[PDB]
Order: sequence, then C-alpha cells, then structure tokens
Amino acid sequence: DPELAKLREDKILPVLKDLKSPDAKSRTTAAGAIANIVQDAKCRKLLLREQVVHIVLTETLTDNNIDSRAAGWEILKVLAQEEEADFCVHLYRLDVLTAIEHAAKAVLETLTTSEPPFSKLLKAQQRLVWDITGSLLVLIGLLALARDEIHEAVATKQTILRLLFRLISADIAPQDIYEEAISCLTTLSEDNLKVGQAITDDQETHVYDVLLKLATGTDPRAVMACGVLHNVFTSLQWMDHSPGKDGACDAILIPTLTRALEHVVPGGAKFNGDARYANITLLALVTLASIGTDFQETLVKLEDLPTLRELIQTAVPQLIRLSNLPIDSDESLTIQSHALSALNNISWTISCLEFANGENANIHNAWYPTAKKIWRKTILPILEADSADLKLATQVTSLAWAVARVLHGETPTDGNPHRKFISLYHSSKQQPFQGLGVKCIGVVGSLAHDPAPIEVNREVGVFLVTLLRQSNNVPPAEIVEALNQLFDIYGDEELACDKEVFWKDGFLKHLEEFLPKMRTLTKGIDKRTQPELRTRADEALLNLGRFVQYKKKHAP
Repeated sequence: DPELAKLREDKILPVLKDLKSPDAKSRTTAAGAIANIVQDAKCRKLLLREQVVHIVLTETLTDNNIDSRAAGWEILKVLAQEEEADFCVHLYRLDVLTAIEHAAKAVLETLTTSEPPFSKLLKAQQRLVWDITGSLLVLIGLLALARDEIHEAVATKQTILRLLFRLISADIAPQDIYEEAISCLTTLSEDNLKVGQAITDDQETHVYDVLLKLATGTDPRAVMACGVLHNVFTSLQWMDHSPGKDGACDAILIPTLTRALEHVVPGGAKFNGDARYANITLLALVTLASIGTDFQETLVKLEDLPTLRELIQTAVPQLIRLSNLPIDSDESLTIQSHALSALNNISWTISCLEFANGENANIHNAWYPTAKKIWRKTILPILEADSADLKLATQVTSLAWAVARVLHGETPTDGNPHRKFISLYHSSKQQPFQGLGVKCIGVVGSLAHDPAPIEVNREVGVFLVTLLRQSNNVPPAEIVEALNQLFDIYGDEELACDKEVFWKDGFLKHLEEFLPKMRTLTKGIDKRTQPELRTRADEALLNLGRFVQYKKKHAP
C-alpha cells in the first residue's frame, strides 16, 4: 500500500523524530499532535507499528521534565481510549502499572509537601500536575475494566488508592478532577474486596467517613458518593442480613437516590444553567439498578429487610413515574430506559424467589400489589404505542416477564397483552436465555396459568405448540423455554385448561412427536462453549419424556 508509505512519510516519521530529541516543546506538541492523529484509525496503526508505546515508556515518561511526562501520559491515554481492551492488556504486560504507581507517587508527594506547599506553585505548574492526574485516572479505569486480573493488580497498588483517597477527602482539586477520581474509585470498588477494605480501613484520610457524610447529606455530589458506597457494601457483604459499621447497608442510600429522581420532570432534564444535574439523575438510576440486582443475597440469607422495604415504598414509585414520562428529547428516552432497567432488576430479583407452599410469604404479600401496578402503569401503556425500537421492546418484555412470574393467572387481561407479545415475537424474527424471543415466550406462558381465561390459555398454548411443530427457525433456548412453559401450564388434570384445551386441541400428539427433534437438537449444543444451555436442554428433554408418559397415564 503506497498511500500508507507516504502517510507514514509525511505525518508519522516527522512527529516521531519530534517525540524524540533533547527538547521538549516538541514533546507536549507531539502529544497534542497525536491526540488528533490517534483519532484516525490508519494513522494510529502506523504509530503503533512505529513503536510509539515503547518510546513513551522508555523516554518520554522517564524524562526529568514534567511537561514531557505529561505529554507521555496523554499519549497513552488517547491510545487506550481508541483501541480495544487488548491494548490495555498490552500496556499491562509491559508493566505500565509500575509506571502509573510511580507517577501517582510523585503527584501525591507534590500535593502534600510543604516545600513548597502546592498552593504556592505557579498556576502553569499546578495545571501540569492536574494534566497528569487526569491522564492517570482515566488510564487506571480503562485498565481495570479490561481484565479482572488487571483490576486485581490495580487494587494491590496502595499508592494509587491513596492518591484517590486524598483527592476525594481533601476536596481541593478542580471539579473535573474530583469527578474523575470519584468515577475511578467507583470502577475500582465494583466486586472488589481489597478495594472495599482499603476504603473502610483508611485512617489516614478517613475516606469512608468523608464519603458517608456526603452520600447522606445535601451536597449535589451525594449521588456520586452513593455509587462508591454501594459498590463497597456489595463487595464487603455489608447487607440487611449482616450490616456493616453502624448498621451500614444499601437501605441507608436509597433515600438519597430516590430524592434525585423527584427532580426529574417532563420538560427539564439537562440545562446549561443546570449542567449535568442531568449527571446525578442517571447515576442514581444506574446505582438503583445495581442495588436491585445485589439485594438478592438479603432475600436468601419487612423489619429485617430494610432495603427491600425502601425499594418498594420509596424507589419503585419514582421508577414507575419515570418509566412512563412523555418523551420530548433524547434525554427523556435515556431516562425512560434507565428507569426500566432498574425496575427490571428489582422485579427479577423478587420473582426468582420460591412462593408456592407459602414460602417467603411476607415478601410476596409486600410486593404483589406493586407488581400489579407496574403491569398497569408501565407495561400496558408502553405496549400500547407500537414503538418499533427493539431495545425498548426487549426491556418492557423483560420487565413484563418478571412481573407475570409473580401474577401468573391473575395477570390483567386488559388489552390482550399476550397477543402483542406473540406479535412482538414474530416481528423480532424479521429484523442465549437473554434473547427477545425467549422473553416473549416466558411472559406469555406465565400469564396463561389457571385461572387465566380459557381462550387466553388456548391462544398461548397453541402458540407454544406451534413452535415445536414449526421449529426450523426456533433456537434451542426458545424451545427449552416453550417446553418449560408447557410443563407449568398443563401439568394439572384438575384445572379447566387440561380438558378444555390440552386434550381438546390434541397437544399430546405434537409433544410426543417432538421428542426425536428434541434429542437431535439437545446433542447439537456444545458442552464446552454452551454448558448452561446444554444442561437446561438435557433437563427439558428428560422432563419432556416424563411429561408425555404422565399425560398418557392420565388421559381422559
């Protein structure tokens, strides 16, 4: 390729010689140059071919001049932001974490020294320190997110943690730096024991107390603090069933998060006069969604369940309200999506509990009427409105499935929701257990249980059986869910749908006939690559055999 040779000749080779040499404008200038050169795919790749990282790690970063070190860190930053995660793995294998640790060491020295105190430095100098800090914070987050192994290595770098704690507790860095430090620590504290411990055991800066005061009060950064504290509560297992210092758990954060949601209204979401308050709103929703997942452990292990209690009484009403706001922008659509996400997580967690035989009766009773309200106030209104967005259809269907799993035959029939989900099912196929197809099958089967009307049961039953008869374009995960739905609905000879549908419409012939196709398809699922699906398919194949013999034994 001759166009690459010239491109290499006229923008790559020159700037690299600039990156080199004794001085030193050229280095921040190199960097700034690369910040835009790096943006082009073809220019970025030539630079990597020209060994820029090796240069930066051996020369630019180890330079006595801070203007040079700053330029070096900027270059690694923009590269990491543009490449895939494997680039971060590469920096990691080159031992970039030791260099980051050394730079954070120097930053921390400069911020805490009285010789001279940081405030007494010339503004141009303080800015370079912020330049570098900014680059480091971004890099640390990207690296942690690239691989679990790198995340754990970062957690062992006590000096990185101390820099974060100091930036957060001293509360004297510029706004963007404080926010990036909060965001970085949020990333590092997610599912990480060592980080959680470092935060709660920090008696140099008492970062945990600083965070706790902020999360609980009226500072506009309350929600940011909440994000970090929730991550550590889950990591350390500070929960309802085993509270942390002074009873600490997710429940103590829910008020602040719910408070953030009442400020959202149809009309004003983000302003220039009010910038990125829009910022609190989505962070609150993201945190609420994470709590909705994480609190599963308390349910397994409502005076003793304050988090569940706060989710039902305080959070969910606002989530419902936000889920159904008039859309008048992209912000309102993003907000609706984030609200559905949190509702979904909360609702799925509760529906995974065993309720038959009067188990978890207290939770069931506390939730049931909220389940019905979500069905009526969120699900139905979205369903009416033939939105073509599959993302939104996927979310509403996922939530509906979660809710219908609790309601079953008591799910409202208002508006014939089953027909819309079946219709959604077919339309999706015209544009593994997380597929939209599976979700449609799940919700529709759930609402068909006795005491659903017989014709609701019949339309759903006939849909499910027709998947078995015409399974050419039906993936295994959908077959497995369809079979399981059928087992749940027609397993009882004393229910009206047994004689009035199962036997009358000849479902048995079609189930029995499916068996060979089921054997074939179950074997086709690779155990190495899809062990969870294969396991569920084998169980369904076994139950299909059992169900067929049972129905024959009880044939009318």
